[PDB]
Amino acid sequence: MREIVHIQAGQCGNQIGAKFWEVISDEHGIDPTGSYHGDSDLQLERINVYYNEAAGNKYVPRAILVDLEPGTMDSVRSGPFGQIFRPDNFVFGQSGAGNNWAKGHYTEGAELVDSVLDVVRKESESCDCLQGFQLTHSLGGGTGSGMGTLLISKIREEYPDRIMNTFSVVPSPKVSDTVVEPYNATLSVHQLVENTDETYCIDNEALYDICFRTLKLTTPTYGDLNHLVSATMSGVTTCLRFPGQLNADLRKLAVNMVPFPRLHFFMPGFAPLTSRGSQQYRALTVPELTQQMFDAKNMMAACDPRHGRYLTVAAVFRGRMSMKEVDEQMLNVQNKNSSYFVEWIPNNVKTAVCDIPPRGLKMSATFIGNSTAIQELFKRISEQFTAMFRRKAFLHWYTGEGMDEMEFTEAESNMNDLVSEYQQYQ
Amino acid sequence: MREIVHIQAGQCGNQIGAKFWEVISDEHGIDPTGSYHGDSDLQLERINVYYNEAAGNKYVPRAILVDLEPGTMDSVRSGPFGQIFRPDNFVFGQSGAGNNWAKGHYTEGAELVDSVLDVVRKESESCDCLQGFQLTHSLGGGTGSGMGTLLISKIREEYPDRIMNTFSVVPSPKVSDTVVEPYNATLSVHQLVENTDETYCIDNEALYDICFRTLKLTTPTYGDLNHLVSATMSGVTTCLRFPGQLNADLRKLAVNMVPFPRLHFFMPGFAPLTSRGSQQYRALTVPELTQQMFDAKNMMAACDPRHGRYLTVAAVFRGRMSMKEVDEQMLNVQNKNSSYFVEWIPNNVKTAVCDIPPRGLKMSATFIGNSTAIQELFKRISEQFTAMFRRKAFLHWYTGEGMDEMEFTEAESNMNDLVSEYQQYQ
Amino acid sequence: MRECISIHVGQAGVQIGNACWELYCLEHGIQPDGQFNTFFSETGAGKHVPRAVFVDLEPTVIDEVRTGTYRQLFHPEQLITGKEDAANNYARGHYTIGKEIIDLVLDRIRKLADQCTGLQGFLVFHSFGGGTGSGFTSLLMERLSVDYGKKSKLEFSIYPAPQVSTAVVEPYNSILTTHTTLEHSDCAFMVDNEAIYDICRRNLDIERPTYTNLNRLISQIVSSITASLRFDGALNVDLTEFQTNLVPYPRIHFPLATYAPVISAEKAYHEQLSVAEITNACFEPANQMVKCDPRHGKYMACCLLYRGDVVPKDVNAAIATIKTKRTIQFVDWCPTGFKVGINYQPPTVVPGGDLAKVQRAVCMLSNTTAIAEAWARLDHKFDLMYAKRAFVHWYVGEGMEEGEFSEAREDMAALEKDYEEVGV
Amino acid sequence: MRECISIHVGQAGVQIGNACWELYCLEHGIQPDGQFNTFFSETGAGKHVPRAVFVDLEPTVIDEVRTGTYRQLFHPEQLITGKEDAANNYARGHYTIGKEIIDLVLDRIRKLADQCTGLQGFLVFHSFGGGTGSGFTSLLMERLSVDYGKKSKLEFSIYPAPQVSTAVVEPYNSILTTHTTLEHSDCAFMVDNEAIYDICRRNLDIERPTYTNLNRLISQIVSSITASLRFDGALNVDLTEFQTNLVPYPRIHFPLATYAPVISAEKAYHEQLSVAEITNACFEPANQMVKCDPRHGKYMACCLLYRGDVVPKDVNAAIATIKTKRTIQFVDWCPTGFKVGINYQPPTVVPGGDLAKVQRAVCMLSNTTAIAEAWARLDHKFDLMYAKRAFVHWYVGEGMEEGEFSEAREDMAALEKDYEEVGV
Ligand SMILES: CC[C@H](/C=C(/C)[C@@H]1C[C@@H](OC)C[C@H](O)C(C)(C)[C@@]2(O)O[C@@H](C[C@@H](OC)[C@H](O)C(=O)O1)C[C@@H](OC)[C@H]2O)CO
Ligand SMILES: Nc1nc2c(ncn2[C@@H]2O[C@H](COP(=O)(O)OP(=O)(O)OP(=O)(O)O)[C@@H](O)[C@H]2O)c(=O)[nH]1
Ligand SMILES: Nc1nc2c(ncn2[C@@H]2O[C@H](COP(=O)(O)OP(=O)(O)OP(=O)(O)O)[C@@H](O)[C@H]2O)c(=O)[nH]1
Ligand SMILES: Nc1nc2c(ncn2[C@@H]2O[C@H](COP(=O)(O)OP(=O)(O)O)[C@@H](O)[C@H]2O)c(=O)[nH]1
Ligand SMILES: Nc1nc2c(ncn2[C@@H]2O[C@H](COP(=O)(O)OP(=O)(O)O)[C@@H](O)[C@H]2O)c(=O)[nH]1
Ligand SMILES: [Mg+2]
Ligand SMILES: [Mg+2]
Repeated sequence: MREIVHIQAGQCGNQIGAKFWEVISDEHGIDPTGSYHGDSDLQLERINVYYNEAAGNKYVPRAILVDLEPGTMDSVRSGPFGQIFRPDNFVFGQSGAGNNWAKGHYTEGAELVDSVLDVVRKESESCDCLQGFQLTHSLGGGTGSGMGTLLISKIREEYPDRIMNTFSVVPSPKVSDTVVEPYNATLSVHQLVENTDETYCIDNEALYDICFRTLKLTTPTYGDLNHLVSATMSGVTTCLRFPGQLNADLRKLAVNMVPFPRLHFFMPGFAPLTSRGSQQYRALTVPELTQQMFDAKNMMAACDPRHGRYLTVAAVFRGRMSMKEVDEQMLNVQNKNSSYFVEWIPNNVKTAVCDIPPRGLKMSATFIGNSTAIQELFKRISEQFTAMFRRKAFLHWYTGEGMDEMEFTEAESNMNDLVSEYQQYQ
Repeated sequence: MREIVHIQAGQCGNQIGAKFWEVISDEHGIDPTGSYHGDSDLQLERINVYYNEAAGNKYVPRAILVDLEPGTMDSVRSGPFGQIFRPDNFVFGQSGAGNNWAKGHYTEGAELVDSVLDVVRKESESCDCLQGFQLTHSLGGGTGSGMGTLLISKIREEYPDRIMNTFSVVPSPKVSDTVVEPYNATLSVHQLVENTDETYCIDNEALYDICFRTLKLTTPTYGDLNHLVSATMSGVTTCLRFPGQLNADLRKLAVNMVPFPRLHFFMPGFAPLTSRGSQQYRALTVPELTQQMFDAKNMMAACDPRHGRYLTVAAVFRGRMSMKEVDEQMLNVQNKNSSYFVEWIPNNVKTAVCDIPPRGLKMSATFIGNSTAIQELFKRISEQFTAMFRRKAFLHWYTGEGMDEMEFTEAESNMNDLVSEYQQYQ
Repeated sequence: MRECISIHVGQAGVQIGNACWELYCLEHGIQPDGQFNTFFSETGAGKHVPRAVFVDLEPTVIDEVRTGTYRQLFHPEQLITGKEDAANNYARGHYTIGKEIIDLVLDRIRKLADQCTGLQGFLVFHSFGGGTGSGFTSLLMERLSVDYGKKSKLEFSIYPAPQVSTAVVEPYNSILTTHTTLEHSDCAFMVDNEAIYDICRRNLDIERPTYTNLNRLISQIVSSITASLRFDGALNVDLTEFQTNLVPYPRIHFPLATYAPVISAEKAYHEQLSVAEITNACFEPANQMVKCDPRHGKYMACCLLYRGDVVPKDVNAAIATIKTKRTIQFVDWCPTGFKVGINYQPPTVVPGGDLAKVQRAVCMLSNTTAIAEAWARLDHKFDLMYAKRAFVHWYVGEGMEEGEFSEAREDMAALEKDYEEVGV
Repeated sequence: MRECISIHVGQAGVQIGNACWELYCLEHGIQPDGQFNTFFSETGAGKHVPRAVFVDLEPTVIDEVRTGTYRQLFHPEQLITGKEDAANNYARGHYTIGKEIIDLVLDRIRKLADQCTGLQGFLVFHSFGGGTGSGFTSLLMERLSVDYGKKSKLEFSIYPAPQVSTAVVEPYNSILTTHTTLEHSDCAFMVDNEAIYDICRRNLDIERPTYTNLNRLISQIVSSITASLRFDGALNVDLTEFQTNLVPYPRIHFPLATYAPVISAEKAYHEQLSVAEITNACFEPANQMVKCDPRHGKYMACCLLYRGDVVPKDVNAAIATIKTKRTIQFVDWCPTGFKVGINYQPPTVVPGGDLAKVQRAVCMLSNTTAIAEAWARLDHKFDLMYAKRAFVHWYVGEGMEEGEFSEAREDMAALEKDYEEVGV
């Protein structure tokens, strides 16, 4: 029961996915050759949530790896845990996507998507009771954004009563990584508003801030950033894979975190994150962890949470702890600072607890916030997009693939509507 | 209950603070790595007054270290007990303060102060029942004086019902250490008159006198002077940290030592202070200790106490002793020399006793005197200041940071009012 | 003989049930491998098997039970499982997913009934606020009502606290449960987690608690309630008596459950722990196991269940004293507002536990107008939420209709009015 | 049976209480771990637990008690704690911080009362001059008065000395206490530290004393006062009798407390220690336990409590002799100015102590116009301080008002006038 199918699309999506599979593997005591070397029966009890068993006690992640160019996936295969994946689950094209949503969604991606869908169907048929799908991609490129969105559309059409959740890497206000980012992001976001149940919004600038300000890390690698993201990802599904006092679930989280269907864009966080120098200096108390969790500096989106209000927040705690303490802390936060929580939803904080903590920690926590502050990201994207579109700058690359102006206007309209909705509850 | 938060600001403030933390650490049996190696349960019972406990029986002083220049704090970290402090509790800027109160209070310091306040808030949140704050700084420089004063202002605004006490190193009548000292001191003192509950006035010339005349020390180091100051500091809070026959408290001392709100400038003393040569020659009796305590030569301010009257004096005794004896001695002093005690406050001497004596001594005592003689210091400062200001000497350095003449005049007015008040009771 | 069947539904309920079963085993000397009739059905090999129904839509809690210490004790059927939980959704319990499992549960219940020669009725453990415990439980209760009719249906329910919670669709679910268990359940006994925490802080002198402790506490209360069926004593109370004595009107049937003495080893020696003192403690505002002041409400009917060493004279004296106090307000229409039950068997201590051994303990079940305030608060919360149509798409998207909510609100209002009337 | 409850408030009070409890234990053979009814409430395991209330706003003294030798003796509640002390501030006791704890204390007192079948009343230990002992104690007393009314409220109070002190806001606090315990406390027994020191210097031949010794001395007196409740003897005095015999007018209720023989081992053998001699010693000016000359004042009423070997004839003779002396002045309106109490049980020696074993000892409680002088002195001190409005910002800054001081002064003046009138 409760099988989850993973899809990783494009460069960033595949890279983050590799790290995620490493982390999950280590959590379950699975080595790169698919052999189990754990010490606890809890490690295998719910291994089926992420893994499929093969002859000779081999475990193979239910992961589908998708790209329009072979490089990234060749690197992944060459990598440490790369040999753990099913070879038949690498689905790739030959021509690149040129950071072009239209190529991912309408042309190059359209040619490949049926093949991906077939693999997806095959995997879903092996599920006793499939919970849903997890997707990893970027919003600013062509493959993860265009192809990824397309895949989501297809799967929701075919499996409309399953959970569809994405970890989506978004552009950052200071330092864009591509010139057409606003166009791609807007085109993706338009589709995600209507075709996903929840989306975790990750901002690389926030990750860098975490690495520098919090972790005191002089020289963060993308690998290190990926690790953090993977940790957050693992947190979300912990309650499917292990016992607890309050057993959470994806669906439960959705129920408690989405008060209106379109408002499903979350700011993720993780705790504790402490510098290697200052480890003995910190006392690892639930209160202190809570404080870390709620600190804007420990968020992974391009928002100031203090510039908005929390509609709902879900906290998932890992390790041994007093439920009394947890509840009291939650009460204290809300009573003290009631202005930062929407007044029309009493008890804005939901708590879940899983007994088994991650490696190397006695306690940890994962934070998921639905804040009206997220509107700032959307507003900024919209401004950027309009700045370009009003001059039809770069547009020939998209019209050449058959897109029309009207689609862009529709996207803009959707964006603005979303922003307006967010402003309502602000 | 009864947590105290320490703030050390500027060069002198950080240096004295280092010594203080050493002394307190040794008193509590805490080694530089935060491990306890004591022999008595009394050592840990109230350790929470100064220390915070972390994983692995680690103890971390509730100390905030502040400077606008990194040198001094780098030295502190390099020092013996430097590794005991929380790395995140070092808050520093990059540009120096140039012995300039305006830079500390209005410009450079203004840029840093919010960061300090955040740390302070974080520490205060960890207190079950925060008693108050202890600050260490100089009055004659830029950082300790300007920045330090600023911090005090902020904290009193936010925590107006807590105790705010300072150990403030003041300029000495003979040999000034900076040219703008009068300006800086006056600017600080103005703020301290209105924003602190008690200030211990330390004069380096008096310390040198103690070292040479009393301790017979040919070659005192600043380290040695610092030690003495630390000993006095420890004395004040002894009754929070240990049992006794008359358990004192900061607030209690304030109540008994401040008869009018603005008169809160104390002359500290410590006993016994005896030369290493002449140790066996002295009989360590409470009477003799009392005599030492009341001897002008054993005071740490730039006053002749015989040139004024004591409004109130608080004596804190440490070790085993007869309360009968103590009381009798106190009576004898007042009866014999009633002219040196204000006649409108019967029983001008308050006594407290703590059972546990400091290392290497069977008995010790700390003296805190509110004497009208302190007016001499203020008067001398005022004279100096006016000598400069009437010619607007050095003033462009301050006006360039946005200060106006009117502030200086206000400061002068305050000073003069204070002096007048002191003269009333003289 | 006197026989009853337990039903444990959800996560919370299952947790409570584990504790209860442990307690029962400790009481009757049964080993974890099964080596009494009231609770344990006996088979032809010197083996004792619980007579319970264990239900969860998520297969996790049940799996834990199946792997843990008391796995050999339970039957491989009594422990029933599903595939996906309701996820704090009454609609997924009551309408969508519950009607897949409910039949099986019913069958099991019938089987259990068949194995009894005098079924006193049912004890059900669920939670107002949880997805399964709200809807599924309601569904089950309705079915039971349809089937048996005049068999006792007692409920043990975890009421949501006012100033604390663990789910932001908890008002809706609870309201729905209230709506659809108002014409079925005869008694719904109440415990609140915040209250328990407060008790722990105050009386036990413990401020680092966990769910296990709470469960154990609940189990103690349960044992006290059920001690008269399994041991001798003056004034042997029955499951059928509670209904008679604590339900003045059929809609009004939520009584609070409190236990005394809840005290640690250190101040067990300091205290005398006499009967009168215990009785006094029972009626004290802070000692109550919910977040309500009984000073703001009149006691309709109270039931006291003394367990251990008790001279009935002493109990009588205590009751008289209580009556004397101005607060302790009773209603005009109920002068005789006390029911008394006594057992010779004392309480039983659970190894690695919170509580020490005592000579005598008391469990009090009280039906009062103090809960009206709580109900009102809940209603207000619901109103605040439902005004913007928040979360409604989840419930409506699996079966429910806009209008049902309104009906529920109306029902709640009616209940409040009834309470007000009773107060006069 | 005859039962009384002790209350110990402050640092000083708590210290005194420790000594008292030690003395009690020594008397009745109770071990430090609890292995009589008048003071010790007995529980069902051969364990004896004090019937006291221990209160401090600073958690230091109480903590010491909790860790020390007699930790198992005391209950984990009787010893109550706060967070921050008043710091010689009546206002922080009576108004600000006291109204956080007072309720708990009251509850405890009520509980203790409930555990008694004939509560004679209260013995309270505090200090005029201290922050907690002034204001908090006053507050407590008022509450007690409101509650019980006709239960005895005896106080044991450490009066500030004239020529010596340990706090420079001591006049204010004491005055405030006097103002707000003039219409509540029935008796306020007085001890002064300077006087005790003088006694030590003179009679004991010891000139290196400490607080512990003083506490022990006080405890002896306390024991003497309370010995009639716990042992047999001719003329068994009660706590209720003191009020009747030592309070001629309701405002006038401060009597001095003195003890004889306070003597070391060396001159216990030299002295005969007859009854008459002891009586004489009791009335001697230097032997008194406060700084006042009873030659400058008329004795209104005296109470003598002989403990040990005493032929009542001898006592009578002694009294007659005392009467004969010109301191020894009595008032015109009180001819019969003596109350006599006798116990067969002798005094009890505390190991590592100041005092040796004696055949017979006497405790004298005397209400006289000599204390008027002391009061006047205190008033003068207050006037000297308050004329400049010194320290007033501390008191006014936590609740008090300018005007209250004036009222207090007026009250003191009235008291003085009353004393003067009595003198005539
Ligand atoms: C409750 C939701 C929440 C809103 C607030 C304001 C919360 C509340 C508190 O945390 C829980 C603040 C907290 O108690 C502290 C003061 C210790 C502290 O952490 O505050 C921050 C700054 C603060 O924002 C000002 C922070 O960024 C933040 O997010 O604060 C500096 C930091 O330096 C070490 C430290 O001083 C947003 O999710
Ligand atoms: N006392 C106690 N309360 C519990 C326990 N487990 C959960 N709860 C409470 O029950 C409520 C949540 O309902 P659960 O029983 O966890 O939910 P469920 O019935 O499993 O329903 P879904 O998970 O929504 O399908 C919250 O108020 C929890 O605090 C427990 O073991 N003991
Ligand atoms: N005889 C005796 N006197 C004491 C003792 N402790 C304190 N005192 C006296 O009591 C007075 C001080 O009051 P304390 O009881 O210490 O003060 P407190 O009640 O704790 O009040 P704060 O400390 O002000 O909150 C002084 O006159 C002391 O000499 C003691 O153990 N024995
Ligand atoms: N966090 C993270 N971001 C990445 C990684 N690789 C690429 N990106 C980001 O993803 C965006 C570029 O999209 P990318 O996935 O490389 O393009 P695609 O292959 O067309 O989908 C930029 O915002 C990059 O900063 C990665 O490994 N980790
Ligand atoms: N007692 C003592 N005085 C110091 C120390 N360091 C500097 N001073 C004195 O502090 C004053 C100079 O201020 P300083 O703290 O160095 O300047 P700042 O860094 O701008 O605050 C002078 O009066 C120095 O004599 C020290 O370690 N001990
Ligand atoms: Mg569940
Ligand atoms: Mg005290």
